[PDB]
Amino acid sequence: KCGSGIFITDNVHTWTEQYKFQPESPSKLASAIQKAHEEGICGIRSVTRLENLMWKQITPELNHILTENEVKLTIMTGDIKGIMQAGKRSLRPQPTELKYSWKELHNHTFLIDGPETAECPNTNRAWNSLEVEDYGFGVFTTNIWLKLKERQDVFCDSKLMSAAIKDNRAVHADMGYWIESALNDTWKIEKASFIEVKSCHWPKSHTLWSNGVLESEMIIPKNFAGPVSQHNYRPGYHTQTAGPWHLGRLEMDFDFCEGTTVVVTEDCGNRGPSLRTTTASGKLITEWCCRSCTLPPLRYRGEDGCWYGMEIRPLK
Amino acid sequence: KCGSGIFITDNVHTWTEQYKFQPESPSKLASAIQKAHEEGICGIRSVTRLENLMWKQITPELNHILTENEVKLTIMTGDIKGIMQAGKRSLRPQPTELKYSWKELHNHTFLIDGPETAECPNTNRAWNSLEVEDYGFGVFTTNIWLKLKERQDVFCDSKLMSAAIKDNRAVHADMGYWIESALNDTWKIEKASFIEVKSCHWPKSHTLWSNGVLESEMIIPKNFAGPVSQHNYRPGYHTQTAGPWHLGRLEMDFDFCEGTTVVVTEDCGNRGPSLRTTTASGKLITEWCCRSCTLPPLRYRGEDGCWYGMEIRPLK
Amino acid sequence: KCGSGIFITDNVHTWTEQYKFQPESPSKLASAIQKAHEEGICGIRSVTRLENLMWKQITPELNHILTENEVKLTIMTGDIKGIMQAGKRSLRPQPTELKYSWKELHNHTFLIDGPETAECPNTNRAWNSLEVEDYGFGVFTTNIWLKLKERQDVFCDSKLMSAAIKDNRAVHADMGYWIESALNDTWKIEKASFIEVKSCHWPKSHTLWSNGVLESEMIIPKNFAGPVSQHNYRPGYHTQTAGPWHLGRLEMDFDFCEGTTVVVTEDCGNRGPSLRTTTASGKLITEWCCRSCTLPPLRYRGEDGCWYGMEIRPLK
Amino acid sequence: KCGSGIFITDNVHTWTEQYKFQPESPSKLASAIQKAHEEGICGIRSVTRLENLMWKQITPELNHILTENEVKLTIMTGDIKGIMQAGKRSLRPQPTELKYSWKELHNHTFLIDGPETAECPNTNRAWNSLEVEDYGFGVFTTNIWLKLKERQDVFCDSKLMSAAIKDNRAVHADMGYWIESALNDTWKIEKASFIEVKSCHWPKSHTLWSNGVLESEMIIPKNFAGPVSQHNYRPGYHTQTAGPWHLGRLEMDFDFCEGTTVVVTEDCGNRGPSLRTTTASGKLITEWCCRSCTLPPLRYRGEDGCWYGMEIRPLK
Repeated sequence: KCGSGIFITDNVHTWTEQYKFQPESPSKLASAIQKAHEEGICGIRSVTRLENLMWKQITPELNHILTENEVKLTIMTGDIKGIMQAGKRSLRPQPTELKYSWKELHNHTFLIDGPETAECPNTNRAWNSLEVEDYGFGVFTTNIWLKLKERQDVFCDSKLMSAAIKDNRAVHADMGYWIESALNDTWKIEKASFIEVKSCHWPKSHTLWSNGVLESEMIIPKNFAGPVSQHNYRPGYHTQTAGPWHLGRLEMDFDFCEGTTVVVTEDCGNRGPSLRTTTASGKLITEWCCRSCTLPPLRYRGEDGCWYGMEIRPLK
Repeated sequence: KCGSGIFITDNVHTWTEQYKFQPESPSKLASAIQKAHEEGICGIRSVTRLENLMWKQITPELNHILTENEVKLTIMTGDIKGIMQAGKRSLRPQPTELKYSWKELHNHTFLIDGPETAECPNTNRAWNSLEVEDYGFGVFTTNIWLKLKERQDVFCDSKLMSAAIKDNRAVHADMGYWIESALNDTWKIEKASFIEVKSCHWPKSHTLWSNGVLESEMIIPKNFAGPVSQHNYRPGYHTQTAGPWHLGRLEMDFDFCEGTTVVVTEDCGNRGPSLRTTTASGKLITEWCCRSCTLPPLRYRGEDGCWYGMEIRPLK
Repeated sequence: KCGSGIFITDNVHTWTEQYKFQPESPSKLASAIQKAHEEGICGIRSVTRLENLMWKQITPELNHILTENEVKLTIMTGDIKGIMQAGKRSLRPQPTELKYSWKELHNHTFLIDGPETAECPNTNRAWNSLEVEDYGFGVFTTNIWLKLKERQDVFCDSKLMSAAIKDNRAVHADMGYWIESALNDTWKIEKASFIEVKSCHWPKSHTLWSNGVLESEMIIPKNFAGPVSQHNYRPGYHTQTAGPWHLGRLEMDFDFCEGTTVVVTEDCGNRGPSLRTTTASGKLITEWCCRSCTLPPLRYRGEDGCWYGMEIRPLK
Repeated sequence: KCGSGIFITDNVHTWTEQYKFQPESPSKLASAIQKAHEEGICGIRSVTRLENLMWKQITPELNHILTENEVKLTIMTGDIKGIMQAGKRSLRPQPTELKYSWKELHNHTFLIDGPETAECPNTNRAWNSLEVEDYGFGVFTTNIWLKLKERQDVFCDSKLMSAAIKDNRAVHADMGYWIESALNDTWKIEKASFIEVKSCHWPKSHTLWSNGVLESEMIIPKNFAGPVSQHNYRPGYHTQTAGPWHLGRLEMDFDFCEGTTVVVTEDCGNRGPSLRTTTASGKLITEWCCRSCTLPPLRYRGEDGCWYGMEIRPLK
């Protein structure tokens, strides 16, 4: 009989850990580092948080398994501090290697993601090189996956992504971002969950209404993977370039923060970098104004106090 | 604790019946027809199949409940024959009415959807007037719903619609259309299920990659609600303007029809209207050629035999 | 990484049509009838509604394709009228056949489902013989499926079934039955959807709390596939043996029917067969009493008016 | 229109963290401990892992906020080491309290879950006292929840549970347990995921086929929350009472561990406590026998090497 048919559900993959990358075995990757090191590369800064974990998970192996190939170097991991900036280089295969598939530290230093930007510039660090392909299938081990990007690219991973819309709401999904929008009378952004900030450009292939979108009228800037959509719009708002992105995990919501309220005026100044966490004396500013805002204003919530959108400045 | 969170599944609403529209009670609707009839309107042709059913489900009521308001007219329903064309008019509130909320046929004739295009032109028939709003909630009775469109519009319903994508496939969903696309190496259309053909324009708010889309490089023409997307692309193809849309229920697939095969050549002519159901003698044409096609070609499947895309013509 | 994992959703398969059974091709089935006819079998009465449709869908073929095997007989289908009773016989393979896989009506009559119980007794009709196995996979055509039951059995089909529970509610699912229960303070039945009534016994392998269940304390009797569960319990209630099961499609709900109310008393009589659709004069009985009931009482809703549970009788 | 309807999906809640219990505010709970302490109670050992985390998450508050009520004591948290045994007492409200809703350590010791069984016996520790009710709704903060159990009970929490079955497989779900069974020809257990081991009895309200189940023919013993079901059966097997439950996180699978194979014989001895992780010399035993087993045998997998079921013993 018939029958159309119809299926598919999405998504069930928020805040998971994750992630490893062996396989792909460090054989090809380590040989790439050796051939990259002689090319003058110095550091690696990850494009995703789990990528930084995968380096940290496998780094002691490359500390010695690379030395098993009579080549000497040292690699040390670091920590995560938002924003997770972008490197200006990448490494490519080069699939030829001379080593054994499963068969330190006096030499020069090859950096790994760490708060040491003053040591080596981002212009001398590879970025967004290794990524799925292949897949995440199928026993939660990925996968064998994490193939090398043949072509230099700025877009994020195209595999672990999602976007959907059903009659009241549209969401954009990846490992970290959970931008969500709703429809009261006009489609507009409602809430979003941020757990990191990646500088990779959001890919058009997983957006909605990607027509006539103004880069200056967004909510989340494109440079921090802001989806090109009308769902990134909101009346009386503009891009949050100077927002508190340096914080690690964030939250998007239209509301009033605790003990504070905002009055719509016109004497209030123009946009400016966010504030309110915290006052030097530990106090707060109960007064708040915004010129072209729209109540409820944008509050910033995370592993900290409160911040407000750049349209919101204190009266005094 | 936290918590993101994450939910939502879609979709579960293919080939359902459906559909009624009372409530909204025929009180306001019937009074609108009475005020529309004195405005020179003659016919109604539905924008969706279920709308035609709703007329057929409620038509005997307006045959007499309208006469209870000392106004006389006659309305007769018809049948469905693809394509379900579009009327060039609409009716609008006008919310003032003088009748009773629940408290023929000698006069002039007000037409209803039926195969009688030679009687009254489509330019004298209302179209795409009544639609949800409000909703479908919540006991499968809609809803109270089916409010009047204040503004004349060409886009289809924005409520009962859906679209999604998850790491391998993207689909566009409504009551009837089930356009689906996949990713082997480049994103392209794979299959689609057609059960009617509505002339309402597909709205951009539920599409994907709606940038740089060429109206001449689609698969499904925009005039028959072809989503503006790269997922409507396919290499070596163009728009199916002259396809066998007159058939009621269709099927999109890249394959070879039974007992036939296609050889890629260059002497084969250019595109032309589809064929192969059936030969005047009941035979078939085993030979097939296409100039700029790409195997497997486009076959048309439905409540009939086989048809091929316009790029596919017989050698002889 | 890890990873548990976790998936599965259920269900999306209510009120679907469905259903065909070719394949399995009528080759083996028809030969079985021919060998069954010489065994003295006379009638066929389906165990599911869709089975009756499958007979009706394929019956003209066996009217003549059986005659192609130089054996003559006649078969006529009928209609569906609740309840869909059970036959006391069945047909079994016997896989040997002498005919062609795809290569009337003067002789005796082999009855099929029809309101002709006075003609041939149910004790001379086969029942619950053909069923899935194999499956419903995978293009909505089943399947090839509908294999013969090697062993005589009374339980319903074990393939197309479902049951689940998640923190507030438990449901039992098949093609037609949608028994549902909830938890306010003690687990109890809340609502159920009936679209047919099959006499096959509900299988224990898809129930819940199948311990210490009293056959006299159910809501839906076992003989009409009442799941053996505590979720079939309700305080102050018993089995609905004499309910209005003769109606085709039903509805289970705890509420008051329109224009009527029930007062809890003790002078009211004991249980008795249901009523209230309709009064001989077309009226209703606004007064209602029940001895050991519990408000809200059980109302019967369907393609008819209202009926009440046997615990509910009029005061006069 | 109609409409049945049909919905519900399950589950999406594996390996989450979780969990906090404020609210309910420690006001009532702390006063309960103070009144419990004068009743001779000594320690607390949690029934779930997240409960132990909840104690660890809130313990410093009760270290001092209890002292704010001019009563002095000390509470020290510990660690988790399987199995998470059961205490023989509980604490009950007693809702009367004299303190302030949000307005150490010289005194006696009130113990908390930790590897100190030699200090205070489990017979002098409360267990399975606090649990949801109320709910987990609705911002991932629960909830306000964690109400006191009015009645002493041995069953686990009834709220955060799940069980389902759909045409090929049945699963039992809670925070940690993911017992799963399938159907090849007879229903039998296939795989299960264990991340803790709780001594609370599995509740019958969320099982399947809870009839005629023999406590000696299960796979997972009832004392460690083994669902009473036929899905806990397996031919040629019995209960895993003496299994390696002392390990924290486990895995159920029918397979052969790496580098080892099992031969079915009869000279092999009877059942015995599991082994094979590891040999005193770090070796393995490639030879394996089992009297009444059935290939593939039961392997134990987790944060360790391999173990085999009690039916499997070495030949030598």
